[PDB]
This record gives sequence, structure tokens and C-alpha cells, in this order.
Amino acid sequence: WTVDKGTGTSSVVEYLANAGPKGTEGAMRVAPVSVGTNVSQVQAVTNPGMFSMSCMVNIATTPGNAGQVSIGFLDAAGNSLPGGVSANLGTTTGWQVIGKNTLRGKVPIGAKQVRVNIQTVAGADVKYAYLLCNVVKP
Amino acid sequence: WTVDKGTGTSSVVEYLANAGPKGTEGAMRVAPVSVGTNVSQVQAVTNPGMFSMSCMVNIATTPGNAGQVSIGFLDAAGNSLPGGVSANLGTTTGWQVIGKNTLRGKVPIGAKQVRVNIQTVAGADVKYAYLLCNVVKP
Repeated sequence: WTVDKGTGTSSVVEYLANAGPKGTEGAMRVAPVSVGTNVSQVQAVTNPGMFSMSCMVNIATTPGNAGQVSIGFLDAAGNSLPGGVSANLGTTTGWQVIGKNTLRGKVPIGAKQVRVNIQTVAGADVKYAYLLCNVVKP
Repeated sequence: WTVDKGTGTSSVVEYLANAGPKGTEGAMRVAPVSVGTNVSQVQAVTNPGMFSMSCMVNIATTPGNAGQVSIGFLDAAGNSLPGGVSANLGTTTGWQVIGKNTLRGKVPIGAKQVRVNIQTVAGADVKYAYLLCNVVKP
């Protein structure tokens, strides 16, 4: 996972053992300060395809929308393509599922890469687990 | 194939025509000096998957165990993952099959690349042929 805290120098992004939904699995806690932190991963993908992702998110505290989880597609040169999807985390506390009707779609024509990004706003304390994406091809 | 002789500048790694098991195919001869020579190749692979590999090896001379053939898995970021396997070449001379109950397993989740390494110890002279690995999946 690529952790970009930006200028948010003291932002806390940490692995926590036994902190997931069941208490037996790992979790990633992101607590940005002043400015937001983005955690991302990029992998190879090809058209045609269909995808759906689910996430386990536990927002402890937030000053508003806690952030967003996004899926983007890139061509061979790294340029963004149409077909991106995003799910806002909201403000409701407790372990919850993201995102049933949001993080889904078709693999865009020309896509070489798929990138997931987890954005947590400044002032939010959120734990993430089970970042599961599946891409099914014909 | 990537030939890494390490500190052994005098190590001999050569292609030999008509030197394989049948006398009609190519073979690679490795005769390392001072330190062992490692020949490797990396290719992309991802979960889900299962794999098995076989090798044809002819040990001409060896001081001890002639070396090993290994398969390892790496993610996109270059981290080594569990599920690696290795097969020792032993001391028996003549064309023989390596990897039957050793170079096999499941592709670990998160794996983005698979790397084979052929290791020949210093002072050993062995020929390799038919380095056939299969990952069953489309």
C-alpha cells in the first residue's frame, strides 16, 4: 500500500493487529491532521471486464464526511480514463460495508491499470479492513 | 535468462547446442568459481492459480549438493511472499528429473510476479534443460 500523508506531517497511518471487524484480523488506522492522507494501490487490468469491491470501514470520529474510496483506470502512459467510481464514507460510526452500489462497473476501453485510493479527511480517525476487489472477465 | 555470477568473475555460463537429454535440444552449462552462479527469470502471475514445475538436470561433477532450483513469488511492490518452493540438485550424476514433489503449490494471494532461480554451487559443473513450469489458469 502506498501511503501519501502529503504535508500532514504528524498524520497517523498504522497497522493494528486484531483490530478488524472480528477482532482476529489486521486493520489500517488513518488519522490525518490539518491535511488529508491518501492510501493507494495500483495493479494491472485489461478490458473487457466487470468489477465489484467491498470494504470494511470503522469511522471512530469525523468532522463531516470521513473521506472516500475510489477506483480509477489508467492507460499505458498513466493518464486517467473514464469509468471511475467513488464511494463516500459518511459520518456514521461503527463497522460498516462500503460500497455495495458504488464501487462497481465495467473496465473501460483502453485500461491497463486499476488503482484503488482510500482518502481520509483531516480530523478523522478511521480503521480500514478487508479491501476486497474482484474483476471478472468473459 | 538473467545470469548473476556474483563475485565469481571466472564462472562459466554457456549455451550448448545439441547437449540436452536427447542430444537434439539446447542446454545451459553452469560451472561456477569461488561463489555460486544464479540464473533467474521473472514473469507476471496473479491469484488464483496452481503451479507445478519439472527440470532436466545433468550433474557432471559436484563437490557436494550441486545447487537448487527455486520458485518465488513477489507482489507488485517487490516484497517476497510466502509459498516459495525449492528443490536441491543432490550429487547423483546423469540426466535426471527435478521438482516432482518440491516445485509445486498454490499461487499466493497478492502475488504479481513469479521468479525461478537456478542455483549452481561453486566447483560444480551441471547442464540444465527443459525448465518447464506450468501455472494452470487461462
